[PDB]
Amino acid sequence: TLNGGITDMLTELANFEKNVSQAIHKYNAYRKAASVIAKYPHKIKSGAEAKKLPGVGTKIAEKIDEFLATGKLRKLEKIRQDDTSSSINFLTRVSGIGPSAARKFVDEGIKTLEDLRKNEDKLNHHQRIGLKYFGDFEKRIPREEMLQMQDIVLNEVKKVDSEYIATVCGSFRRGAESSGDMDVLLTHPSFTSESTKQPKLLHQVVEQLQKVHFITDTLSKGETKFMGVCQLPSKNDEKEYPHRRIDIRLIPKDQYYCGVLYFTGSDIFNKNMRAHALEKGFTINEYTIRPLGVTGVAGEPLPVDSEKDIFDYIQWKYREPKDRSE
DNA sequence: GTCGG
DNA sequence: GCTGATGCGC
DNA sequence: CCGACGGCGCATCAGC
Ligand SMILES: Nc1ccn([C@H]2C[C@H](O)[C@@H](COP(=O)(O)OP(=O)(O)OP(=O)(O)O)O2)c(=O)n1
Ligand SMILES: Nc1ccn([C@H]2C[C@H](O)[C@@H](COP(=O)(O)OP(=O)(O)OP(=O)(O)O)O2)c(=O)n1
Ligand SMILES: [Ca+2]
Ligand SMILES: [Ca+2]
Ligand SMILES: [Cl-]
Ligand SMILES: [Cl-]
Ligand SMILES: [Cl-]
Ligand code: NA
Ligand code: NA
Ligand code: NA
Ligand code: NA
Ligand code: NA
Ligand code: NA
Ligand code: NA
Repeated sequence: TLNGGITDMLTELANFEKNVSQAIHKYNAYRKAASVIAKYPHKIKSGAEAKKLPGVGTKIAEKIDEFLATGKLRKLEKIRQDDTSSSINFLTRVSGIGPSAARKFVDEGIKTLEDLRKNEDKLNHHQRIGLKYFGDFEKRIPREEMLQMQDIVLNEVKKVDSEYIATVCGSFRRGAESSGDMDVLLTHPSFTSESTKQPKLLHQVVEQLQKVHFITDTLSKGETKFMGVCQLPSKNDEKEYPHRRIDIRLIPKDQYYCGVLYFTGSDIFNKNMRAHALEKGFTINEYTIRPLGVTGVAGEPLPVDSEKDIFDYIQWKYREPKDRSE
């Protein structure tokens, strides 16, 4: 891609700051700069040119100049050659191991897949599952399989109650040729912002997907969010499909449009849209868009009956889901 | 790390 | 138990 | 030690 060298560098720095430095705002600064650079329609030829872009400052511009002159960044050379940093960064790739747990593990001499396997008594249930499917969760899901997964999920939900509507969101809804995992937005008319007229609405669906052996493991589960593992059925004599991560989110039916906007992403698109909302005097979450008062306190929810309405409130031109990718 | 009050 | 902070995650 | 930065679900832990 255009400016791929630079956006790769900034992404690597982003991940180091989050995972090793435990500096989430530096992580976000790097992600923002990488994002604005990725959409820039010219080849960047200096740090100064890049510095004109919002989110690129003095330090990123200096790194861009080094990268453009030399094809590398000395800072990143050093990080890659640091065994500890590399191990910490590696461990965070396991589902359930974050920057804090990774550092603790590495501090105790645990720094490889083999070490985790020999020390499973030190891992919680989530981490054990993350470890068990480590290779599988590293793989992406071809759209072809995402379609079969969709077919399975929508068929089973219908069986439970025809009044449920399930919508596959994330990268899939943005039209990606492959996805990292499956995200299902769920609504039912019994659950709205005014009342929860039936109990166990999410549970019912999870239970049915477990009954048909689609959902194979549970990482976390509450009244509105499920996080687990699933697998397509495979044929005789053939290699199994990898196990896949699945997220299911039950959203109030009357807040569908804020919900689907959130769950379609991308993550950086959402943060950027919410940032723009804030400078326009609104706050957006997965439920509502609200105006801000003088105290910074949000007011009552604004009327919404399309994704576009949310864009209209903040004076953004509508972006189709496919144009919300990085 | 960047931006803005 | 609670509230609030922290750590995991979307 | 200029301080915000997007916003929140679920799980766990500290200090009641
Ligand atoms: N920090 C984040 C992470 C995610 N999301 C939202 C937007 C994402 O699109 C959606 C699903 O999250 P995923 O991590 O599954 O991301 P994607 O589906 O976008 O990408 P992938 O193809 O890696 O699954 O949740 C968000 O608002 N903020
Ligand atoms: N854009 C900036 C830059 C710095 N600061 C912070 C950091 C400083 O410690 C503090 C006040 O610093 P000074 O008292 O030095 O500010 P002055 O305006 O007096 O600096 P100068 O003497 O250069 O005019 O404000 C800030 O809020 N916004
Ligand atoms: Ca996804
Ligand atoms: Ca997901
Ligand atoms: Cl930070
Ligand atoms: Cl767990
Ligand atoms: Cl709300
Ligand atoms: Na800039
Ligand atoms: Na992880
Ligand atoms: Na179908
Ligand atoms: Na199996
Ligand atoms: Na409208
Ligand atoms: Na409109
Ligand atoms: Na949190």
